[PDB]
Amino acid sequence: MKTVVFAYHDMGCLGIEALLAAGYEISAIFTHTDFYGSVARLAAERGIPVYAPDNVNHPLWVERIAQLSPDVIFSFYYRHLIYDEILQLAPAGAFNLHGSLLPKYRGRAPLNWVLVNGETETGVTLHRMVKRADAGAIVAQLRIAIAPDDIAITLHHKLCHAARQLLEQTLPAIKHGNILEIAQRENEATCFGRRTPDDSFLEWHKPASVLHNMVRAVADPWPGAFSYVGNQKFTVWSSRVHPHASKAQPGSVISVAPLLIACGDGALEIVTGQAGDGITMQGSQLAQTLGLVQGSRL
Ligand SMILES: Nc1nc(=O)c2c([nH]1)NC[C@@H](CNc1ccc(C(=O)N[C@@H](CCC(=O)O)C(=O)O)cc1)N2C=O
Ligand SMILES: O=c1ccn([C@@H]2O[C@H](COP(=O)(O)O)[C@@H](O)[C@H]2O)c(=O)[nH]1
Repeated sequence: MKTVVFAYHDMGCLGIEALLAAGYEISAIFTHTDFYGSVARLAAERGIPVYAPDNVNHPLWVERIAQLSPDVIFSFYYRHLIYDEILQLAPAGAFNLHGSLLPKYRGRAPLNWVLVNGETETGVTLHRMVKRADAGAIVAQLRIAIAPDDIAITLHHKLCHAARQLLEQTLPAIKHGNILEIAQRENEATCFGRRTPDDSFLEWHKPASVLHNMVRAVADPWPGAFSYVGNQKFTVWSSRVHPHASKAQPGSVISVAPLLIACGDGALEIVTGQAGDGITMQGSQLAQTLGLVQGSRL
């Protein structure tokens, strides 16, 4: 079974590895220009031609892919929609690996959004690729738990592990044409967009648990959840929830050692953070750096 693969980052690398282990012949990999593994370096080491056009949806790339005669196409965290002109070239179709429990969390950054939203489970889905992103029939799915202390990077690794398992289990079935698919239930679908560093703003009126989830969702090496002291941005890199009710106004500094901020329900301890583009520091030092005192209002 011959394939053309669209791949990026760690999911891209493990998808390529899984295909090679399952005995697929990879004729070409399409990727993007740049902590993640490099699909291009993997392709190069494996002797596979690799290409990173900004937009693969060009007549000449369509023609080129056609000339490679793929049986099947895979996408493993390729970022750009691939037009029907390309997808229809492969007689056995096209499959994508998405990092959520479709039909929930279609779209961008499902790793981060499930954390933002306080989910206790997520998963990986392999589905047929169709014109609408993340919307085609499901062929395999694997559910995993999100632990209360998971952060983006730790959940990322768990999703990668799950993807490897799912692919190892499923790729042989595709190769042999055993491949039941079930349509997604559109009434159950949810979809999320690209996140910017700004979508990680901490709003202190929210429950401490919700703010904690935001901190986890974009913890290092993601860009971090943030607030301000006047013109001074600061990032909360790690936190802990103090569930006890405070009579303090949301955003009030309850204490500076440890740095504890009243929320809409409970309080949030800022365990580590940074002021602006300065270095990471413990919360008590951050408090001093920012000029906060007990009773300061954020
Ligand atoms: N045909 C096809 N189907 C897919 O499911 C699929 C591909 N291609 N290619 C790789 C990838 C692309 N996934 C996505 C996911 C979301 C958007 C999206 O919502 N785009 C918005 C907003 C701008 C943006 O985020 O790019 C839009 O209005 O198009 C696009 C592509 N993908 C499966 O992962
Ligand atoms: O919750 C998120 C998820 C991603 N990004 C940004 O989205 C881009 C895509 O990230 P990759 O998807 O991590 O490249 C990067 O600039 C990344 O920092 C955020 O700001 N917040």
